[PDB]
Amino acid sequence: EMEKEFEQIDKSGSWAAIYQDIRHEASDFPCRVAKLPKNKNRNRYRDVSPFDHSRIKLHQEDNDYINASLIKMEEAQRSYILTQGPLPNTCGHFWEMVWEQKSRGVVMLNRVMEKGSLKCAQYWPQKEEKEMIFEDTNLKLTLISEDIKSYYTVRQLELENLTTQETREILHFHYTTWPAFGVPESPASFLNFLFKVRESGSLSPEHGPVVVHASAGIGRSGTFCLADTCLLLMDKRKDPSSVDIKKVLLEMRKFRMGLIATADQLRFSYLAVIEGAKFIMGDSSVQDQWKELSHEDLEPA
Amino acid sequence: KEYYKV
Ligand SMILES: [Cl-]
Ligand SMILES: [Cl-]
Ligand SMILES: [Cl-]
Ligand code: NA
Ligand code: NA
Repeated sequence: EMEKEFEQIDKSGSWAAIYQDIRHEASDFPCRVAKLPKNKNRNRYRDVSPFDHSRIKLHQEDNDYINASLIKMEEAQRSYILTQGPLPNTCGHFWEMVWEQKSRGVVMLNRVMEKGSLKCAQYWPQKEEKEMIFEDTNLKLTLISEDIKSYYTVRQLELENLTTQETREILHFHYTTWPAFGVPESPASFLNFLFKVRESGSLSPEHGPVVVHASAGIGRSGTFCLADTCLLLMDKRKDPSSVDIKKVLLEMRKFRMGLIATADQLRFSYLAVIEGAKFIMGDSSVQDQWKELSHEDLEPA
Repeated sequence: KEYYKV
């Protein structure tokens, strides 16, 4: 049934039209805090701001602003924090938020450098023996181990609140081949990654919301969260034909502007959910099929 | 240059 709508949209060639429909219908809420002059150097992009009503507040008295938004999906029963790629001066804020919000996973969908341009600060440590200290926020971050696959890397990090000496294990899911304003290689590559995030428990209600970012935190991350929410909805109602993807995206856009940055990203989200539905509808084998088609394993020596 | 969508 959702397939019918997709095929119909494909055959008619109106993805750009449906996408501009969404853009016109999208919530427009104020972003006053984000626009204050004292926050200018806390925003990566002038055209990407969190709404005042859903922004994450840092628990600090000096300045509580971080370019991050809480996407709370009541019906799906999941929350996500969508944020920009941290700036050199906001890496401390970023890990502060992770701590305060009790997040267990960070999903990164960009590379620090793309097309010879810096898109995100190196906010995590690359070598076990070179930990990072964020003094402004009294936090220490250490690389424990990493698992490098062909198009993504999972990293196990330890976050330490120096004040209380309490420590937490953060999982870092880094999608390394997803270009800005582009789409993943295949549905299998995207879904294999998504279900790796799910299998880690990072999305369990027993934790804070997962943090999802890219460079701006709306395009690739919007694609990621949209697909995950629709698949949750499909599992709860059990009826795939009930889930209206466009309605879900508009809901999400009440909490952060610009989610899904291209019509092709919108088209891909449909593809991903339709394919992912195979798992919802009870095909145990399909998860191994995604792993093969993703070619995640690297070549030995 | 300081805009996400150009
Ligand atoms: Cl100000
Ligand atoms: Cl590049
Ligand atoms: Cl938009
Ligand atoms: Na530590
Ligand atoms: Na503590």
